[PDB]
Amino acid sequence: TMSLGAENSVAYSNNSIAIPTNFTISVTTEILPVSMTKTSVDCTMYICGD
Amino acid sequence: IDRLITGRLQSLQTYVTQQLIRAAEIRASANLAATKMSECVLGQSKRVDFCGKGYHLMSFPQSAPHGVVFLHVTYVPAQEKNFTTAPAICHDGKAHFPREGVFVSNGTHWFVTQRNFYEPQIITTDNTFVSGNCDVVIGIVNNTVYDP
Amino acid sequence: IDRLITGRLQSLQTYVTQQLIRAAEIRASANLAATKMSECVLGQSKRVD
Amino acid sequence: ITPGTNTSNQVAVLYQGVNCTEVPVAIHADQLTPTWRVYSTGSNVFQTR
Amino acid sequence: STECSNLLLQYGSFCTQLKRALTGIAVEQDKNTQEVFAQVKQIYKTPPIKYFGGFNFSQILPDPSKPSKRSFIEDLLFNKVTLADAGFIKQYGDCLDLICAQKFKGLTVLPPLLTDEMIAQYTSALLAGTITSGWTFGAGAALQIPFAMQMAYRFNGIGVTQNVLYENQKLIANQFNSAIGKIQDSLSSTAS
Amino acid sequence: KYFGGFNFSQILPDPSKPSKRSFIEDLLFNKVTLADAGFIKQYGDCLG
Amino acid sequence: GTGVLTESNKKFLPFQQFGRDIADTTDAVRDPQTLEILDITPCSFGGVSV
Ligand SMILES: *[C@@H]1O[C@H](CO)[C@@H](O[C@@H]2O[C@H](CO)[C@@H](O[C@@H]3O[C@H](CO)[C@@H](O)[C@H](O)[C@@H]3O)[C@H](O)[C@H]2NC(C)=O)[C@H](O)[C@H]1NC(C)=O
Ligand SMILES: *[C@@H]1O[C@H](CO)[C@@H](O[C@@H]2O[C@H](CO)[C@@H](O[C@@H]3O[C@H](CO)[C@@H](O)[C@H](O)[C@@H]3O)[C@H](O)[C@H]2NC(C)=O)[C@H](O)[C@H]1NC(C)=O
Ligand SMILES: *[C@@H]1O[C@H](CO)[C@@H](O[C@@H]2O[C@H](CO)[C@@H](O[C@@H]3O[C@H](CO)[C@@H](O)[C@H](O)[C@@H]3O)[C@H](O)[C@H]2NC(C)=O)[C@H](O)[C@H]1NC(C)=O
Ligand SMILES: *[C@@H]1O[C@H](CO)[C@@H](O[C@@H]2O[C@H](CO)[C@@H](O[C@@H]3O[C@H](CO)[C@@H](O)[C@H](O)[C@@H]3O)[C@H](O)[C@H]2NC(C)=O)[C@H](O)[C@H]1NC(C)=O
Ligand SMILES: *[C@@H]1O[C@H](CO)[C@@H](O[C@@H]2O[C@H](CO)[C@@H](O)[C@H](O)[C@H]2NC(C)=O)[C@H](O)[C@H]1NC(C)=O
Ligand SMILES: *[C@@H]1O[C@H](CO)[C@@H](O[C@@H]2O[C@H](CO)[C@@H](O)[C@H](O)[C@H]2NC(C)=O)[C@H](O)[C@H]1NC(C)=O
Ligand SMILES: *[C@@H]1O[C@H](CO)[C@@H](O)[C@H](O)[C@H]1NC(C)=O
Ligand SMILES: *[C@@H]1O[C@H](CO)[C@@H](O)[C@H](O)[C@H]1NC(C)=O
Ligand SMILES: *[C@@H]1O[C@H](CO)[C@@H](O)[C@H](O)[C@H]1NC(C)=O
Ligand SMILES: *[C@@H]1O[C@H](CO)[C@@H](O)[C@H](O)[C@H]1NC(C)=O
Repeated sequence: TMSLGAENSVAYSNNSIAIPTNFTISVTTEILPVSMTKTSVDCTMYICGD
Repeated sequence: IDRLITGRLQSLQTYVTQQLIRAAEIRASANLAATKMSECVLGQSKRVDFCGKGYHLMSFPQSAPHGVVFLHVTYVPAQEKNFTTAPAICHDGKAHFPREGVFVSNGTHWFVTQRNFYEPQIITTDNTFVSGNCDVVIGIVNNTVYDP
Repeated sequence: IDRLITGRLQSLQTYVTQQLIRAAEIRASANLAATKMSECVLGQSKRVD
Repeated sequence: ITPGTNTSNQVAVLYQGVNCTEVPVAIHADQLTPTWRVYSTGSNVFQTR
Repeated sequence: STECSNLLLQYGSFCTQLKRALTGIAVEQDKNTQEVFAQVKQIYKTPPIKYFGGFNFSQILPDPSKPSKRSFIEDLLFNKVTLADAGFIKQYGDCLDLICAQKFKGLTVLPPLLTDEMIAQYTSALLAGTITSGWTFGAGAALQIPFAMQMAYRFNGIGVTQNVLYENQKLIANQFNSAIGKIQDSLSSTAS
Repeated sequence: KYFGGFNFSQILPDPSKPSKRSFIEDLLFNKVTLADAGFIKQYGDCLG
Repeated sequence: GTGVLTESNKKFLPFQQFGRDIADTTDAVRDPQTLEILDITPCSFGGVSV
């Protein structure tokens, strides 16, 4: 059975906050298609070759 | 030959329809790519989890065959710490609220710091603005406010 | 029987084309839903309406 | 179900939408792909949704 | 009709691309849910105490008093839509009347990869993240914060000073609870 | 090529290479070219 | 048929007489006269644009 993710519990309270003391600069790639192959078809040859 | 011609014509029509469907899909993808290019490379986008994951800073495009590649530079906070906090500070019967930060205490003394980085500072009248008294806000904690 | 096979095959092809069009529409709707989830649930959006 | 021919050749067979016990598919000889037996008396059979 | 299949074999590989298109559509449908819902790397759990600055979230957080871990709103939505569905059974046990006829013509339905329970778990994790952490969990590790502080900072985001919420918290919580109840009543109404 | 101590040599084009493509762009091209059916360079001379 | 006939590098086996391609096109033929393995390629075509 699939594992959705690691179980996590947040230490929520009336007076409790978590302020980060450091940071990480993260670079992530992202690939997006823009255009595909441009094609043309010749009916006079595809349907009836010679 | 009528039978073969009809079959091949139907096959060509099916191929053209599939090509049109893929053209619509690629058009949508290219529109999304152009929007991301404009909103991440040419500027900073406040849309969370749009230009990469985290707090977006800048994006560098890279050309790819039949597509584009974005290098999203993001600011990811790390190394957090527990901090007792209060919504307001009472000094002389009037409530005080942070200007642009939070109220935190290391267990002994209270401090004000920005929300995205632990940079504690002394509570000062220029770091807070007064609004109302100390009997309408829930969780207000009494503490001195330094006047310079 | 070839006439019947051609008719049935054309009907199946039309059904597949309709399914592809509906799948494209549903994919666009799902992309919009994912964007809305990301921009409104995971954060606060300044976009109007 | 295959892990890729580059890794291993053993495969797992999924029968879509049939109850294992209610449909004793392990008939002797006269089925499509008759060379297939996969009786699997030793290897367990898992019934999924 | 074996001979009909034999003569159809002369039609070339036409069922190949139809099957490929249907499989691609099914994979696309699975990926749609995988992308819209599975946006969190951790399954956050709400604390046992359900007090968040006086706000009431009992109608949207799941409860363990049901076999399916879904909230009241999710149950209302499921009951509203359950008039027409796949059929809830695909194991051929009860099929010897609408799905059976389609199945007898080779028109089957592939079950989704993500069950309703896992989608409900994703929604519950998103609720826990947005309640106990605000927007911080969406950009890294979840950072706890009182719900009143989160709402005050959201007010600051919309251009309203924080003291407004810290002075009208009771009224805002009452308004939010009334709005949630109104949404529940509207969904429970016959007008779907 | 000094930008506040940052390093952009992997994404800026290199004039030494005849094709003005960066290192990452070259990597992307080499990864995609494993399957490229768009042989526009072919013409009627393809009779071998 | 119509096409350009050229010398072929195909190593026809003695029983093999007709060559073919991916899609049912006899791109290689054997001469009924003095033996000669021959390739068949349709002569130059293309699109015309203004
Ligand atoms: C915030 O995070 C950064 C990055 O994790 C911390 O910088 C890191 O600091 C450690 C120790 O100061 C560096 O470790 C070093 O390892 C080499 C390995 O040979 C060793 O020779 C050094 O003596 C040192 O132990 C680590 O390289 C460095 N990381 C980077 C990217 O520079 C920083 O200290 C953190 N700041 C706070 C306040 O937590
Ligand atoms: C919470 O934070 C406050 C403020 O940073 C801590 O108070 C600080 O405690 C240190 C203890 O060494 C004090 O340093 C001492 O300063 C005197 C001069 O006043 C110097 O002569 C000593 O040699 C020593 O360096 C520091 O002054 C003091 N700061 C303030 C503003 O009171 C407190 O200890 C922290 N509590 C916890 C539990 O972390
Ligand atoms: C958050 O909102 C929920 C729903 O509005 C509140 O639960 C509701 O509590 C009231 C009583 O305080 C229930 O009314 C009574 O319920 C009993 C048992 O069902 C019924 O026999 C009575 O005739 C009367 O209707 C109401 O049913 C109940 N609703 C649900 C859905 O459980 C909850 O108390 C609120 N929590 C806070 C902290 O405000
Ligand atoms: C910015 O990043 C580039 C990454 O290409 C750095 O250039 C590369 O730096 C490495 C490490 O110094 C070089 O590797 C070394 O090269 C020398 C000379 O060939 C060799 O003797 C060593 O054994 C080692 O392999 C590498 O050659 C160099 N160039 C490339 C194309 O990788 C660059 O130093 C970074 N900083 C700046 C300011 O550009
Ligand atoms: C956070 O504060 C709330 C304030 O309402 C607490 O909720 C009350 O806690 C008291 C403690 O004895 C109970 O008697 C009440 O029944 C609770 N509810 C209400 C409406 O007053 C809550 O317990 C606090 N949580 C923590 C972790 O301190
Ligand atoms: C924080 O401290 C102030 C004063 O230091 C407290 O103010 C008290 O308010 C009550 C309300 O009637 C008065 O009876 C007391 O006399 C006040 N204290 C003093 C020293 O005069 C305030 O209550 C404190 N906050 C909390 C949450 O206890
Ligand atoms: C804060 O304290 C609580 C309880 O002591 C703990 O569960 C939680 O993990 C702590 N948070 C951090 C960031 O250490
Ligand atoms: C097979 O997998 C190995 C890694 O286990 C890899 O090194 C190898 O290139 C793969 N071969 C093929 C043909 O994919
Ligand atoms: C398969 O059949 C057995 C026996 O009839 C039954 O107990 C079991 O529930 C069935 N499984 C299904 C319908 O998924
Ligand atoms: C006749 O055809 C045979 C076929 O093997 C060939 O060997 C021979 O040289 C041909 N002779 C003439 C005169 O064409």
